[PDB]
Amino acid sequence: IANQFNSAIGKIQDSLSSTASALGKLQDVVNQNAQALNTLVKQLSSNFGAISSVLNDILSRLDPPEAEVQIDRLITGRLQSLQTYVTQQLIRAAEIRASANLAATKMSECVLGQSKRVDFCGKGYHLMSFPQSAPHGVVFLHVTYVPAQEKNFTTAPAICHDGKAHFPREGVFVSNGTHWFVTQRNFYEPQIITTDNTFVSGNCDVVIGIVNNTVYDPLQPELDS
Amino acid sequence: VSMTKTSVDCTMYICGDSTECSNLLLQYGSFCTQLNRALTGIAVEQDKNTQEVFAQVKQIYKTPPIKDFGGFNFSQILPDPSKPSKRSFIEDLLFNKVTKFNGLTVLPPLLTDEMIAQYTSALLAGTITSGWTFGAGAALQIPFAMQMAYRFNGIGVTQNVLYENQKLIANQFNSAIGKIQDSLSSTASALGKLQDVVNQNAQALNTLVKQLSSNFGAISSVLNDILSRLDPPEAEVQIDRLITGRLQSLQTYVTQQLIRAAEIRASANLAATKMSECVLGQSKRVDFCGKGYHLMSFPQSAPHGVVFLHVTY
Amino acid sequence: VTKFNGLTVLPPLLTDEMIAQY
Amino acid sequence: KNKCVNFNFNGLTGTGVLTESNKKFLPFQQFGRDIADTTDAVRDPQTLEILDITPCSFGGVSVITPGTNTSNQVAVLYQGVNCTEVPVA
Amino acid sequence: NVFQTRAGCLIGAEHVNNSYECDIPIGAGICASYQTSQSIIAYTMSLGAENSVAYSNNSIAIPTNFTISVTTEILP
Amino acid sequence: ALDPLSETKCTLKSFTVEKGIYQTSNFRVQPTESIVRFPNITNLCPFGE
Repeated sequence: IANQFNSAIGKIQDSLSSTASALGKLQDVVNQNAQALNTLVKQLSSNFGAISSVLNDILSRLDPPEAEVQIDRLITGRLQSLQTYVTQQLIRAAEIRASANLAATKMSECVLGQSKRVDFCGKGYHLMSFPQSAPHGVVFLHVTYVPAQEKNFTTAPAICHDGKAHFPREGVFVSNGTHWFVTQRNFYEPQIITTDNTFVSGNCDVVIGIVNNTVYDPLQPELDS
Repeated sequence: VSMTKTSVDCTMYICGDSTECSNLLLQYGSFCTQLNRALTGIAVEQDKNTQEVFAQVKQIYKTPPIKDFGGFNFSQILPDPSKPSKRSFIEDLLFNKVTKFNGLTVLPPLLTDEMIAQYTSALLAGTITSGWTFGAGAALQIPFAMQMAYRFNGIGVTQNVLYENQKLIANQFNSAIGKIQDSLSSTASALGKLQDVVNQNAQALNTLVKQLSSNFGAISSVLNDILSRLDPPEAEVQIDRLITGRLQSLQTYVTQQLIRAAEIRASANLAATKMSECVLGQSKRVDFCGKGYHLMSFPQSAPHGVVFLHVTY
Repeated sequence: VTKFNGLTVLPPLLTDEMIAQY
Repeated sequence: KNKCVNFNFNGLTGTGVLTESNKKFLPFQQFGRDIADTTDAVRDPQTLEILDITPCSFGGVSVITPGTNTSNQVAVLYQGVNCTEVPVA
Repeated sequence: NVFQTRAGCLIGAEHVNNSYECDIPIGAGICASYQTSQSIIAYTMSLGAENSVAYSNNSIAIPTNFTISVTTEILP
Repeated sequence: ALDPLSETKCTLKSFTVEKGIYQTSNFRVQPTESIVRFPNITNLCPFGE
């Protein structure tokens, strides 16, 4: 686990260094603001129906009663430009505030503690995460537990020994073709079937697919010794 | 999940087939540019919702030819190969209950319905075989009797109940699925949440078209009449009135679409969260996957959305 | 990852250093 | 130069700071402008040289005050204004 | 190279029956990409390889190995 | 126009001001004088022609 983890962190440095587009999510916020600011400014050069876009010009062109007619067109149009800008900023602000609440939620479940949610901290079973500062944002490196290799085994829902169905207390029953072993779902660790690893409920005539085997009782050799 | 994709042309909408009206529109700058960029971003986000929601997996999963479901009947939830298009018996009902020349263009969806059914089929086929594993990692074969046994052990129910009452759990479940089919077939309002999306889009488009007939203080709403009647200097006055108002009409449309764009994306994020917690895995949250202790869910495709059938204890 | 018409840019309440110290 | 003034060059009117510029213009080149289509530089008609145009300093005024029940002492903040530009007030 | 689709008439793209991963999205499940003498081509967007998972009552697999992965997530 | 504190009350339209920072009338630098640079011109208009 020391090599897998350290080797994983190395790939993060190579990916972020080689691939500059992984941060495009943040670059969009910069581009959207640049277009809004650039556009908002360029609207000053527009006539908006007026003879010219320069205020001192119209005041230095039309007479006082005639100028006000044209000046109103610039004020009217330029006014709508601000409304369009403010309207978009309020809407875009909702998308950022929604992301901020999401980032604050992840740090609580992912970073601070351990999250049991499915794929909330990223694919696989979440362990812990590393918060990292990013411009106008934040980066989360999530360490997860991903199973790799598996092997097909024979299983049975229950074991029958003395006539009472035996069920696993934890894990599942597996067999290599000879003896039935107890093992966890996430890894293969053969364990002998014992009364401590199984529970007694019902009989053998109910469970469907129950099989017969020898349940080892650790108390037998103790009583004989 | 997804909302209708619309592309409004602010060159034709404002000035129909008019050179003079067009020149007068250029004096207003980038207004026509902004209206296109805003609607363009919406169409992209509408399709982006399907990518974050419908597709939870990079692999296609299929069921074996021999069906042992452990007493449950999935014939209703799984696609029917005998139909001309791939869909299940439930999706068949979901699609049936839910259903211009002025420069309004309806863009096609990025994801076809047939490809949506393949997403659900992969999720359904996985839960039948791989259980909760395929979403958390490589597909891991598990027997069904073992699948339900673990799902009960997680909610505090010792698996003794499953193996002993398996016959009873098979009758309650199968009878429950039958009630879903009867309810969806008889009740057409269950999808009304999806019908609202269609009604709102039609209302916005209908209004946007009707605004063209408004005078906006002009002598006549037809540009050809203004040009065929008034002199060039007098026509500019009447054309400016029509353009000014038609600009406000487009600003009203885009404003409403941006607001609804934030609503549809919020719903899509919720759908993606449920598929992760409720469908792929088992969630311990209270009343997130539905009342009772959540066992597992069946994703089902619906028009411009998705349906979740939550099996609870 | 990276005017004269009266548009003002407000400085952030917290410097890039403070967010790094969190 | 180096001061806020109202400049008129061959009919080009505006208010801003005028300074010497290392920016080069072509012989026919006189009135330039920035991305905002506002003149950022000009050539003096009589004597030929390039002048950099910057808008005179401006910004908001924020008042830092405690509660009225506390005291009337106030501190004024000049947004984006250098200390040497305050006396202009 | 004049073909018709549900989105409209597309000129300058060759139709390849083989399904690949979407590169340039178009519509109606159609995408374009630059590949093999290379030129633009049109194809249906593939959902990935078809994986048929064996299923049986007595068959189960226990993962024999694991891998620690580090996922990178960014938020504004 | 009295002092900055009054400008705060004047901005908030209230005779009581709670602790905090508030924005007031913006500051702007005015020009020191007018600059006029024109080319040399002498002869009268062609009133003869």
